[PDB]
Amino acid sequence: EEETYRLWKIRKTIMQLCHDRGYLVTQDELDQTLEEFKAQSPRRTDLTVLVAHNDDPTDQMFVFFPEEPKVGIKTIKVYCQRMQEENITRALIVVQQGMTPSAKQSLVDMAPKYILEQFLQQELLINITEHELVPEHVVMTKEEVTELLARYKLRENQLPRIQAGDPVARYFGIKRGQVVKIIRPSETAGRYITYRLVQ
Amino acid sequence: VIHLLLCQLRVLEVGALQAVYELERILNRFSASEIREELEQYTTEIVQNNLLGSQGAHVKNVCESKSKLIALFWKAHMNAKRCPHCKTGRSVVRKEHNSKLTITF
Amino acid sequence: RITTPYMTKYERARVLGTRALQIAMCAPVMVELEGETDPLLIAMKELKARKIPIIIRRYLPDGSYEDWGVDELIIT
DNA sequence: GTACTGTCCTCTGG
DNA sequence: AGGACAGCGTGTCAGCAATA
RNA sequence: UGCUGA
Repeated sequence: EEETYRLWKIRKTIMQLCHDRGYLVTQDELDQTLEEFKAQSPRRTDLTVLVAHNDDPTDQMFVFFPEEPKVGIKTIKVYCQRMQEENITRALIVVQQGMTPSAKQSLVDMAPKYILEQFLQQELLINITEHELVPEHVVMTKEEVTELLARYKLRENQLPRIQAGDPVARYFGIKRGQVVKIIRPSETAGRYITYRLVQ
Repeated sequence: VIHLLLCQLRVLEVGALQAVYELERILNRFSASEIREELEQYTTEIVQNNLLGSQGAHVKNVCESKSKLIALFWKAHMNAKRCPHCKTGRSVVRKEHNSKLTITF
Repeated sequence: RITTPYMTKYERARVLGTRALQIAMCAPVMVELEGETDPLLIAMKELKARKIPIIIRRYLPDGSYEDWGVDELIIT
């Protein structure tokens, strides 16, 4: 019954990850304890969640928990079919051992039609975003980046870079070309604000 | 690889830095003329809509990208290989100490 | 119009240097010198009286510039 | 001095 | 693709003799 | 290259 503890931690972390992306999540899911998780729900196909977005109610996300410890191209297709038929665009695949290396470039191959993304199970046992040293990241909107570049007379290159595989760019699901504001809690100035172009 | 790198260089010359990965993904998602026309449309659209940036291209983050691209090219795609069009075109140049290059039969 | 109103120390140094190199090349002194042979003392005397017709052209990191008057600049 | 880049070097994948 | 490896690197500060 | 000074 440690499998259930792992399932509960991963589900809580994914609920927090979905709330930080701006999806409609209730307080109970974010404050759900183990005794009630196991009360509700055992399997790995009824842990799949489907969440809606604050705006764009059609824009929803779908979280998978594949059974195969090493997901492959066929496993990816089997529920890319589910997504294509239910009419969703985004997904999130929590894998237990990894993805066979061809799969990673397949997930990338699926054009903005159906954009997927993978997360290891050991990466979700804790919320890195809740570490002391990790600042708060905020994906800037297309109209705030323009005002930033205009205030500092900048170009989008010539800005600090954040890797597209950064453990906190993968969590906040930030695509390439997006600028993220970062609020460092500084011992010197309190709440220093920086900006990083995702690339 | 030849055409991808050609287009990436064409876009770097003006500063466009998202065009690099955009071209690479356009390629992967996609004959020789077929590849060229798929990439050259996007690359010309970039170089046209994003000109006026030849003076704003001599910045770090634009030199690192070109450096990495050309270094990866010279490092990974210039090894001796059986020839595509004629299967037996490996006239192996193999250079001894400087001042010496030796082709075989 | 958006940069600091005061005169940085580097600006004071360069303005004094240039005014002194001008005075030394036989330029008219608008400060009524009183027996001093140093052009740098004369340049300081002029800076204190707010008589220096020079235009500090502050350059921003993208080429854009702002032209300030040495008179319209708070000397600390 | 050690640790880095580099340099292939060619071994199991379509 | 697991390596084996050959390959570049720097190194505070001024004088004198003397000799290539 | 052998010395020397901070």
